[PDB]
Amino acid sequence: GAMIESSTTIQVISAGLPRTGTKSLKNALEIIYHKPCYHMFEIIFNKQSDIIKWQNLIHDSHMITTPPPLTTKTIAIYDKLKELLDGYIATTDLPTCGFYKDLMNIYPNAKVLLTIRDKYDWLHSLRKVVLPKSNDPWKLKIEEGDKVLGLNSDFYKLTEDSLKFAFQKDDLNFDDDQVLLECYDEYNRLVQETVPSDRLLVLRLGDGWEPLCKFLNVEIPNGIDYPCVNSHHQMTQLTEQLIKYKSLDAIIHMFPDLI
Ligand SMILES: Nc1ncnc2c1ncn2[C@@H]1O[C@H](COP(=O)(O)O)[C@@H](OP(=O)(O)O)[C@H]1O
Ligand SMILES: O=[N+]([O-])c1cc(N[C@@H]2CCN(Cc3c[nH]c4ccccc34)C2)ccc1CO
Repeated sequence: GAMIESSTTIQVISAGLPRTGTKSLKNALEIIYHKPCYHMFEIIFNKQSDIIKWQNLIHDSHMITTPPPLTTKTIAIYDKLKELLDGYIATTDLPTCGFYKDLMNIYPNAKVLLTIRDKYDWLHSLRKVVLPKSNDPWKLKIEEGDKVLGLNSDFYKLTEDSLKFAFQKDDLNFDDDQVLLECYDEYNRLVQETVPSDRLLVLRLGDGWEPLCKFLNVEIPNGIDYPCVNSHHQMTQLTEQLIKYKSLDAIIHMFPDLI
């Protein structure tokens, strides 16, 4: 196809939860659009200064009134969210995914994605990487690797609070598998009931380029396979190598495309 000059604004809002292929999707959107896509890894590796900004936004989010019409308080919150996303062409992952409805209002010309997978595979992946049970010995290893990356209690608070915001819960028993599974199913159901279907594409892991590129009116990138990164096995290796070498820069060359 012809090359056209794309606007550097949010063009794709992905509502999928962590551990549903968000990093591969992030990489895929950056291959298509040649501009950055938001993701929790953007915060971890490029923009830890954003942690407090996302925390402030979640803290004030209860004041949003779903538009239309637009209230004064909502505009103030939307302005901060637009500021956080300046320079990006898409959003994925926590902490953005719980804001998908508000992002749809801020960027009316953006298309919406929902990545989904088997709920038990999701939970298993979540427990290995993002939300290990309190008494899981592996939690201590993740925390040791987190410290190497400069991630402290404020990051943990953002993870918890942005998950609670996505699930619309005032509090959450993070150690209760049944609660998480029910929140997952309810979240994915609500996305599909909220987003007009002409504006939504549901992607399952393994769908690859074709449905995505058709939805976005772009050509399939020539000779580039659809990304497959961020398996829990690979994250486990990253945690162990962070613990072994005690720096990211000692090992980053060992983790292409993930970092
Ligand atoms: N192209 C692809 N095909 C199949 N699974 C994929 C994939 N890209 C990512 N995944 C899976 O999506 C999960 C990562 O999602 P996220 O990037 O949102 O954290 C991992 O699951 P597992 O941990 O079960 O391996 C990863 O293996
Ligand atoms: O938030 N996400 O969705 C998320 C978190 C992380 N990385 C972090 C690794 C360490 N954190 C796990 C953890 C260890 N102790 C805790 C105590 C309380 C709460 C959590 C923890 C999460 C990586 C990716 C993602 C999405 O891409």
